[PDB]
Amino acid sequence: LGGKSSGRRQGIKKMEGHYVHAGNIIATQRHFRWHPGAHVGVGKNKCLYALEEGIVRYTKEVYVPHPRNTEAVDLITRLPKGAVLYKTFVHVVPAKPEGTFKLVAML
Amino acid sequence: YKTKPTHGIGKYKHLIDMTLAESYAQYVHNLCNSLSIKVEESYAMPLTTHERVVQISGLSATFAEIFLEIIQSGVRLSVXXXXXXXXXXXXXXXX
Amino acid sequence: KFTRSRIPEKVFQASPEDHEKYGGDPQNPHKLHIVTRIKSTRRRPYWEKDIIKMLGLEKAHTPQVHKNIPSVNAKLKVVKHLIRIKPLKLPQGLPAEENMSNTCLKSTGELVVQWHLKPV
Amino acid sequence: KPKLRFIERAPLVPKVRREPKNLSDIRGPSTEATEFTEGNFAILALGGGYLHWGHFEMMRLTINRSMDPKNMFAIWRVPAPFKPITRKSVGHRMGGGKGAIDHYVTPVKAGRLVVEMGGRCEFEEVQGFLDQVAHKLPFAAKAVSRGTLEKMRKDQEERERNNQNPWTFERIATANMLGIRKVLSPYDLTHKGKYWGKFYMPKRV
Amino acid sequence: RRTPPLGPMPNSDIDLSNLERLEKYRSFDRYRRRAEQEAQAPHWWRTYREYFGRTQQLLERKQA
RNA sequence: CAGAGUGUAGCUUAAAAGCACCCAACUUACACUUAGGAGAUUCAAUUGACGCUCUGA
RNA sequence: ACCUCGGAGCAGAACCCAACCUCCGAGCAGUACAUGCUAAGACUUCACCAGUCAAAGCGAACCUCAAUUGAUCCAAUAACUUGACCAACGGAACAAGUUACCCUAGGGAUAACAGCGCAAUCCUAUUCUAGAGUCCAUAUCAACAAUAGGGUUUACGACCUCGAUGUUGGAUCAGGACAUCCCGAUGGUGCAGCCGCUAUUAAAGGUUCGUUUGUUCAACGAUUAAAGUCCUACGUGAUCUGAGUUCAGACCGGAGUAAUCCAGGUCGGUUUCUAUCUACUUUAUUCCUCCCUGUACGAAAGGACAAGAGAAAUAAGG
RNA sequence: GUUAACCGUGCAAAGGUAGCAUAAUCACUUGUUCCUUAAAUAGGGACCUGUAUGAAUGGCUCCACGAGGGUUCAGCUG
RNA sequence: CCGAGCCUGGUGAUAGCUGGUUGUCCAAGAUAGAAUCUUAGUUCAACUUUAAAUUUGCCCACAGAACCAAAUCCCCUUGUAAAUUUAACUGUUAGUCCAAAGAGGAACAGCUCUUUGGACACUAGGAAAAAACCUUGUAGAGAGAGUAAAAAAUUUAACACCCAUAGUAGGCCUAAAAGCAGCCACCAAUUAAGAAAGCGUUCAAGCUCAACACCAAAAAUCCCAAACAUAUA
Ligand SMILES: [Mg+2]
Ligand SMILES: [Mg+2]
Ligand SMILES: [Mg+2]
Ligand SMILES: [Mg+2]
Ligand SMILES: [Mg+2]
Ligand SMILES: [Mg+2]
Ligand SMILES: [Mg+2]
Ligand SMILES: [Mg+2]
Ligand SMILES: [Mg+2]
Ligand SMILES: [Mg+2]
Ligand SMILES: [Mg+2]
Ligand SMILES: [Mg+2]
Ligand SMILES: [Mg+2]
Ligand SMILES: [Mg+2]
Ligand SMILES: [Mg+2]
Ligand SMILES: [Mg+2]
Ligand SMILES: [Mg+2]
Ligand SMILES: [Mg+2]
Ligand SMILES: [Mg+2]
Ligand SMILES: [Mg+2]
Repeated sequence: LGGKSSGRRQGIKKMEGHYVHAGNIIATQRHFRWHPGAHVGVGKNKCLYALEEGIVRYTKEVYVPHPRNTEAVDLITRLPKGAVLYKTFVHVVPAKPEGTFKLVAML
Repeated sequence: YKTKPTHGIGKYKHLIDMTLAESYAQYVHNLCNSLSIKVEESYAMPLTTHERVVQISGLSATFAEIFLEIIQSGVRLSVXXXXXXXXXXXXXXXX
Repeated sequence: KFTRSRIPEKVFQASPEDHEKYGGDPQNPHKLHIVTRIKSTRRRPYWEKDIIKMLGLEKAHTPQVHKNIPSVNAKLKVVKHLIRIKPLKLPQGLPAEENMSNTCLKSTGELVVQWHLKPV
Repeated sequence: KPKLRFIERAPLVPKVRREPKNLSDIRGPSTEATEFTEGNFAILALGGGYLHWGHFEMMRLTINRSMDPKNMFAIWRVPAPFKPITRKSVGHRMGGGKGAIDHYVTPVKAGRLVVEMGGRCEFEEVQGFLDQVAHKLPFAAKAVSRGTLEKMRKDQEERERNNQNPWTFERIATANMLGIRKVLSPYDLTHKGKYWGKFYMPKRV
Repeated sequence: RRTPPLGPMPNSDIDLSNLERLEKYRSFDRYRRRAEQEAQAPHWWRTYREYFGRTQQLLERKQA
């Protein structure tokens, strides 16, 4: 016997060049098929979401793990002396500027 | 992405008396490190007597000879069997 | 699994031999295509059905005139096995407002303006 | 020790995992053991097939029987029967899970050199028993020397170059002309014509 | 469809025949430095920067 | 004792740098880390004259 | 056997994707006790219900984990809250057998007979030369294997028929195939002769009666020239039988608390049709006797063919 | 353990006693043998792994009787 | 017509089951999934119809969509014309073969189960007859015209002639084992003949050979169009 689990419907919900508002989920995954980049967050599922209004872009950026997170550090240590890991990152490149000074009155 | 020219950019898996004796062992280890040889392991084996080990693998005859000479140049040695003298030490090889 | 087939780009490159065989020149390429539906959409994938309709190639053997450009050529490439294509080559000058009425596609794809049914 | 060693049925450490019959391991040209490695003669598999233990045994035996021992040697170039075949208990109905592993087999493709022979040679001498062996095998096979193989290859090349038929299969396939890729497989771009299933057509090109 | 890389891929030269001969960054700091250097360098794959971004005197000094 | 290549501390499409290196402490030891340590344009106005490497006698 | 949930393969590159397909597991733990309030904007197990993520703000500091769960109404609670292996896991508030004593509606959407597909199994023929055959692969057997063909078997499938098509045997009558059991004509022989074995060709003609037995079968008795292998809805119930066997009664053994069951046994147990239509309803074999002959052949034992003559038998027609 | 009287050992409530037995008695099953037949998966008589016999679920004899079910001598008869 | 009578009434009982549903003409119109005492049904979804409002819809091009093949997604131009939303609904929700990628099963099935794409359930022409292969779709009349798909090919096993002396019945091993039971060596005389490659010998012998000289079918009613190699694609 065994289990028949339903499809999980995970993956990218927003592709490069899409206009993504603050809060929109960008990509859902188990493990990191993509990582959070500029203005992109991570939920408890590892799901990536936009932190600002703007455009999604994908990039392959050098990956440095946090010192406190042990396993990654170990892996890094293991690598040979000219090696760099690299990983894919999702950014939102913000469109509308946060601020505009308007004239209230002439006092 | 697979079909993109940046395919395997993330790929990483493919890249990955007693006191005196102790001191001597340490020195030997250091020397090994310097000369670029695999130091596998070291032991703390049991008047009194005390033994120390420095397990080594892979070294060419000339280089090996040089290493031996340096080691020679106290206590004792034991690895052809190459013993010498000035607790105990035993640098077991695997050339 | 049967799929929407993508053709390698070396397939669409004319050799000197090819040029010799046919009429066209590599410099001064023809502006327009006469595209005719010679084969039925029935029994072909729905995307091919769509493409034909988008080109307006509904009546077989009735011809349409399409710009020769990358955009139009991509569609044409999709249904190339359903269609016959030939260059619209105008021996006389292209139709002015006086000669809009009198024209004739003919065979050999040439548009004509001086169309009198009397012989030479 | 120049003689065909024992190729025993099953692997000693067996596999409990039932492998789902991927027939692709028969189909197509052989990626692996195509070109000679220090045998001068061989048995060239022209068609794909699953070599049973019995076949292996036969091949071992016959060659041994006709092996000039001091002069000649013989190599195995197919591995031992590692693909498990499952068969249900006799006459039961469809369903109720997968069958039980009955035996093991070796996948072989067209192009694979099944057996190699080498040493002080007599062309005739080798051909006789190797041809017999080939005949015995469950696919179309050929007793083949190095030189002969080379010649064959050359001939094939010539054919490829020569043909006065303007339309090759390859051209029709890749260029998609007609709606013919609707009829063809996606493997009929890699194999082109030639290969139909386990079978192979040396003549057509 | 397998496209070849446009320029040279990273991690090409350092893998080599053998892994056990090399130095490896036993530390993190070195690795970090390397990463920084890489970042500073341009690359062909867009990437962050695309989308967002006397002798006498000496002697005297020494003496001092 | 006659020629050629030259000549930043171990080493560099460095220009007084960065890598290497040493001591102590943590370490069985190595490793990491933390404290410290030491080092250089061979010398006189691009030219000459001291030091090597190399080839002759 | 399974029925809920999760991970991996099938399903190789945005999701999605089945099977009584292949493989792992879960129905918990551990740390907290701001696992405080709220709230833009999204995702969503292809519906709904259930799930998920979450900026800012206000309050405070300075969650881990894959699955680890369950609706409503009802209960229990001052209230906050808490209630099912409701595990058939979208859950009926609480439900078992048996029925050859059975009934109704349906179904060829689902079986038994029959057909049909396939051919695993089965039967045959080639190829191959391992090995038996005092030697000698091919007089004769025949391993490992390979390449074809058949549709006797038991299956598998579920395509026609459930507003039925009557199911094992046997009688009657047979049409056909030959893959020849007999009767001819040949080739080989490990064929002297007699008897054989094997191979090619041949389907005119023929292919026994009994005991037992439901039976095909099987065994035995006597024969014979031979006592063929099969196909035709297991040829043929509007020609027959009904011995089995598809029901109602009954026993014996067993199973079951019991009704009642058993691919257990045994006694009994109604077989209906007046023919509308097609179709159809007067075209020689063989054994034995005698002679040859007690000749050929053989060392002897035994022991022939062909040619001839005579008697019979069956079949057909009088 | 010694076909086994007998021994060792366990479980049980009692441990199938007399009798009868290839039967109207799961199968193996044409059980084995004597009689019957030219020939007997039939019938009769014996034997017993009946692993599924058996005592008013009545067990075992046996006189008469039975359109009950089997076997048969003789005669007879299309 | 007794597993529980018959009659009347409740009773037009109830049926997810079967059967049946009657004037004309036109138009649009096909089977992603869910749960479910549920798979002979249902209710959501999906597809479908109508009436609205609308702005984008399909085709898509560079960029882009992890690590442990075919392709797809996204997608501006462009070819086109519609798609999204609102308002009302019913009905399909027991499917088949072909091509392709797989799975189970026999690498069986007109077998079973997914996915992608065709076709059919809707006319026609073809493939003999034909659902699912191929050509072909928008309609009617004509005693007009050009076309498409569209008609299977084969035919096969000869082969040499001559001449064969020696050291040598090599040794070692074998009762004997002479070119040929199995090993070691394989040397050499004349032009030229292997210390022998098949037979064959109890062992010898004789036959040769190597060498010189000479130069594809087989099944059960009765074969199955008739036929035909030759006047110009
Ligand atoms: Mg949803
Ligand atoms: Mg916050
Ligand atoms: Mg009864
Ligand atoms: Mg009763
Ligand atoms: Mg009924
Ligand atoms: Mg049916
Ligand atoms: Mg039907
Ligand atoms: Mg033999
Ligand atoms: Mg015959
Ligand atoms: Mg009757
Ligand atoms: Mg009848
Ligand atoms: Mg009676
Ligand atoms: Mg019995
Ligand atoms: Mg009788
Ligand atoms: Mg009693
Ligand atoms: Mg009475
Ligand atoms: Mg009603
Ligand atoms: Mg319509
Ligand atoms: Mg089917
Ligand atoms: Mg079906």
